[PDB]
Amino acid sequence: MLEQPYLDLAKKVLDEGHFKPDRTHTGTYSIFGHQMRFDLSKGFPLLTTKKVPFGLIKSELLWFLHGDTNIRFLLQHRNHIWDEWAFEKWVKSDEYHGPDMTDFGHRSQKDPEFAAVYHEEMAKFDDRVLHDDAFAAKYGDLGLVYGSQWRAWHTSKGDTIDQLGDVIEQIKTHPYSRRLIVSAWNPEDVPTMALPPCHTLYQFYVNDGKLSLQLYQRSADIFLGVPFDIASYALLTHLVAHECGLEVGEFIHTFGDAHLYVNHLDQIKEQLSRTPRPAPTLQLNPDKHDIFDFDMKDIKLLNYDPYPAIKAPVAV
Amino acid sequence: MLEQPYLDLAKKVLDEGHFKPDRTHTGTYSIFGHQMRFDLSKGFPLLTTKKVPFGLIKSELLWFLHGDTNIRFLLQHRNHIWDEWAFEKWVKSDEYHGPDMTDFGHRSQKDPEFAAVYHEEMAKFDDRVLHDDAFAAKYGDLGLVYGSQWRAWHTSKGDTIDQLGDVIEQIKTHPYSRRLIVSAWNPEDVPTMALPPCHTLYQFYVNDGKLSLQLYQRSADIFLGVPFDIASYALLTHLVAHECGLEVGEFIHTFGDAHLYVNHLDQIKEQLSRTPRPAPTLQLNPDKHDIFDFDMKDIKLLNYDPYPAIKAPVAV
Ligand SMILES: O=c1ccn([C@H]2C[C@H](O)[C@@H](COP(=O)(O)O)O2)c(=O)[nH]1
Ligand SMILES: O=c1ccn([C@H]2C[C@H](O)[C@@H](COP(=O)(O)O)O2)c(=O)[nH]1
Repeated sequence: MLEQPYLDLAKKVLDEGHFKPDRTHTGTYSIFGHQMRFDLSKGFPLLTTKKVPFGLIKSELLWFLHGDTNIRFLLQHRNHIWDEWAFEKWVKSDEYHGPDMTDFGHRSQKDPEFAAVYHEEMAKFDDRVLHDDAFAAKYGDLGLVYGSQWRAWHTSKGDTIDQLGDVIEQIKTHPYSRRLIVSAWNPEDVPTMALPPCHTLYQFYVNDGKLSLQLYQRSADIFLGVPFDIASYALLTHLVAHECGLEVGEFIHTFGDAHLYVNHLDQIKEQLSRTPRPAPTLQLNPDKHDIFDFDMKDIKLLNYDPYPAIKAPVAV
Repeated sequence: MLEQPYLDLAKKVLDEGHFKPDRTHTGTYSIFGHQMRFDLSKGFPLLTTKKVPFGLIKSELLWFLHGDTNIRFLLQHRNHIWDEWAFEKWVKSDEYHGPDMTDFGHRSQKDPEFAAVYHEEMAKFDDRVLHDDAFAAKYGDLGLVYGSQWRAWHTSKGDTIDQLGDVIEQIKTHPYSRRLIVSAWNPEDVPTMALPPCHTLYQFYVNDGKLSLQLYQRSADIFLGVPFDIASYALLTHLVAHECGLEVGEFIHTFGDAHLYVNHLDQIKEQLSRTPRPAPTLQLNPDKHDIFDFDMKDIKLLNYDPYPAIKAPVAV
């Protein structure tokens, strides 16, 4: 089966994994150095062993492709993946006036009444970013995030570099280039950053008219993280191939610190008892070819018949 | 055996490898995405199936560790690995007055008389960089190279960042940091560069008091390149572990475009018929602990009993 590598990864972590502590107060079972690949011509690696919201994936990837760093776009598609980070900026602001939302997330798990308070404060925030253009510009903009790293890498002289843009051009004019890399990691920012890029770097490769892509991920959450991560990138491989008029090859996922939080042991175990099902299929608008102008209506996922979803507490 | 992974890599390329063209006018047999690891507590992965000059490795690594970008240091240790690049700058200069050294290297293979001329011009260059301080400062300095990337990453405001320096500090104060990355890849330079870093990025990891390191290499020459590359990094893992007072773990080598030039087929084949021998051992000066101040006399390689060397034409 196509998703077998993921399940393989999960079991391995359950065996060779060593308990290692981390910043998120929850014990983890980690592994350093792991590589798995997916032949994209066999199917789209969206997990069938647990329902994975392709919608959130599609819209978040498009957010990146546009070079957008503002949460507003995400919110208008019912994608709250990036809310937490923008909300922090808001609550730590002097312009903020409301209940002490300190250590929230951690504080939510341990305080049901506070949680409803917190969730209400958030509801306000999302609303204002969606309506108050100044507020959005002032608190909805993440600034340093994948879109600005991928497409607006600030040069040491005011300029901005569109990494992805040039790479895609290099792929057309020089398919056999061993230098087709896009990096999300910038040393100057890394220390002054809330969350340095989990998706550190990726490389495209062309051979026999098929386009492959490899991703180096310094840190990964086996349960909650990896399923979305495999999706975002197997899709990006398709997207770039679609533009460049190339066939799709393999998606190679290389890990640094692959880890399973101890509070997801039962869940990952249950998912493991499930038998995968045939992989879904991707369908990209044949007319439209410039991926930067794509929209939700352009990417179709046929035949995705997943198993039921699995609820697991996020670690924080 | 410890070097088995290398030989495994070689065979695989000879089988699953697909002919792919490249910039260096010689056909190659490539593979995209490959990972191999070496348990350093079993031995130092210096190839025993062919004599590999550990001297060149040791001195080049120290060059990096010092944050030195000038060829002069290398030349005073009989290390000419980096001559070619500095020589180019010289011959393309207006201050240069001598025979047209265009397309040399390629031109050398095809022109014996010219080769002796070229080799003589070089002899002059090396001599002057070693003696003429102004000339060294003007033509011996590579500028953008591993030492300046590792330790003098220029910030977008005049400053300079000592990546390695901080990481090593982070390893001591936060061993379990999943963010222990040093990147050699800078988007602003990459287009304006003679040779964008082959050794793109690396990550340290700490668990059970053992220090492991993973390297992402976008491009690799299986025959001539990989043996030195495994050495430089397995050593660096030792060096950083020595400083941080940690045990040594594994060295994980992840490849992007692993390739074997078609003119090394016979040689790699011959090397393959050889049986590996017990791995050598590293010995680092127990007193001296700050690796940045290390010198040749500090790193000892015990019991290295290699097979004879293998001559193979460099591809260019
Ligand atoms: O899609 C994603 C986003 C984040 N992470 C994870 C990795 C870690 O679980 C946590 C980051 O920890 P640090 O390495 O930055 O400390 O977020 C993923 O695996 N997948
Ligand atoms: O120690 C080294 C130095 C360089 N390279 C190689 C990789 C390619 O053979 C060539 C660079 O080709 P490009 O990818 O930059 O085009 O140099 C190595 O493998 N090992």
